[PDB]
Amino acid sequence: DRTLQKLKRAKLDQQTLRNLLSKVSPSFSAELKQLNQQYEKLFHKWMLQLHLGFNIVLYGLGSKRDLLERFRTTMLQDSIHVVINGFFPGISVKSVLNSITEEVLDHMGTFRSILDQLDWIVNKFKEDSSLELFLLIHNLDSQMLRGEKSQQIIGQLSSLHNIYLIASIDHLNAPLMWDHAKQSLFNWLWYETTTYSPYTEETSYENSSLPLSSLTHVLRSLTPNARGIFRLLIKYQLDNQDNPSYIGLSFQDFYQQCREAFLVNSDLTLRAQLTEFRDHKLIRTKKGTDGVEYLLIPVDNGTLTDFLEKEEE
Amino acid sequence: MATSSMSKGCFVFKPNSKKRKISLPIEDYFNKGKNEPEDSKLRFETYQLIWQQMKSENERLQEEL
Amino acid sequence: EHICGKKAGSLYLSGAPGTGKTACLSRILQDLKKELKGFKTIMLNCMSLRTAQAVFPAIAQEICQEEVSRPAGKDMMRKLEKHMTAEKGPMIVLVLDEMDQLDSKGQDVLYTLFEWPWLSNSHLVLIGIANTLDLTDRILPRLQAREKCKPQLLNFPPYTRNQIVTILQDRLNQVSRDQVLDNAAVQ
Repeated sequence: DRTLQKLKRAKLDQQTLRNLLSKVSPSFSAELKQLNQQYEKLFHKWMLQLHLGFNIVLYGLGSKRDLLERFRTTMLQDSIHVVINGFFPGISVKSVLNSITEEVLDHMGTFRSILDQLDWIVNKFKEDSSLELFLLIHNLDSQMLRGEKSQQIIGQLSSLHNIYLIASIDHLNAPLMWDHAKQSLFNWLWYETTTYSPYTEETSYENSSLPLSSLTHVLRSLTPNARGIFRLLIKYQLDNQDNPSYIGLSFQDFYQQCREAFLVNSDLTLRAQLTEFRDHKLIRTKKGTDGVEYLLIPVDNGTLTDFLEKEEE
Repeated sequence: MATSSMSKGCFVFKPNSKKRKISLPIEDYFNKGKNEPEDSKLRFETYQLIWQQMKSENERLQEEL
Repeated sequence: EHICGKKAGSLYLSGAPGTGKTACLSRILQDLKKELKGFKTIMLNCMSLRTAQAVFPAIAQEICQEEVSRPAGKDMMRKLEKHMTAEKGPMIVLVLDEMDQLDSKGQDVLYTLFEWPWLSNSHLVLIGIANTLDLTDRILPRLQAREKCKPQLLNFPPYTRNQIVTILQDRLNQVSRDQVLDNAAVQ
């Protein structure tokens, strides 16, 4: 009902938990396999519509990326097909447009702005009527292409019937990324897909909490006098956490507490001990109106509560 | 898989390993099974005849009006 | 274990901020040359590289010692990783330094040097000499997210009186005839 102190299931794992996730539940596994083969009966149905300037829309449930991987190994062995799976924080519009230059068209990268490359690739596929290209783009609606400048680039390539676009939709706001001025080029053809399978690939961008090994390996390679200062500010933080107007301790009372607990001796040496803390994203200073530099720790409320239990040895 | 366990998304598959260069038509996939193969290609060649002639009427009707 | 067992991976050395451990790694590298003869070690000194780029072509001229080549402009991520995957060549050892200063707006240049000893033909050992400033939070986002890479982390605690006083006994008593200070001033 509060933070993370009532339940003992704290610190969510990232790689040490996939060992017990492989044992899935075979609840009616025979009915789930035949559901995937239901869409496999329409193998020779996609090429009868994509060659006329149409696209394939994938929506519904299940892993949308685990279904197109089987269709590529059945009829994509002699056709120019490019699969795009952009989900990690790094996929942009420059890693796709500049990838078909020195591989498909065999030309080194030397474009200038964004609009200079858009009108340069159209002349290569318009004068030639024998340059097919299948775009097996997975999860088109990622998280770094919500702007209107991302669909107008790919929308120009949809006007030609020699370019095949196959994308997947995994969001309830499908017509929110394209209006009537763009549907004339794509000409979306909706096809429901039922797979019923979890996702074990793109799960990385979501917020877990912070690794406890970072706060543990930082004090081992730290000076002995600096560890007593970090363990002193954590005690006064939880005791005053109930106060909603907690603005942080001042610098005058902090300098007096050092000599009371046999710590630092002067002022310039105390500021030198705070250099390895501000660079490790542990504490930071704020421009106070009273001319006093406040001291706070920008971490979670439940993280500091689990630090006093590991220092008992 | 081999196209998602890294930090890049540049994966292409160009048919260059094969020595021969063949072209697969579209009407060859209309008969996936026992569905008159001799008549499957006869109704597909008429599919474009009745479609390219109606488009010429749309551009003519829209222009004459 | 990597030179005998035909293994290769990554090794991130998070040294203490300013303790003078650059001479410790130089002692191990020169001892391996007199023991085994056949491998080559390429050094890295990116102190004159103020930008995040121009780092891969700086070390591309050392292919196989006697066999060198010449650049042609815009040719990275193609010929550098091709010769490393060759099993006929010796075990190349690459040294890394000040890796935190080679960051960018999206640290895209650090996503290709940490995945080479993990794909096909792993024949490269990563050794990074750098002090402790930040762990695996924004530099390498693959950790705590991907189950493919398994790096190793070794830290160095600050030397207290058990090592500073000890390092001075073998420093002055071995080269000088008589000490110039008392034992009370050393503590």
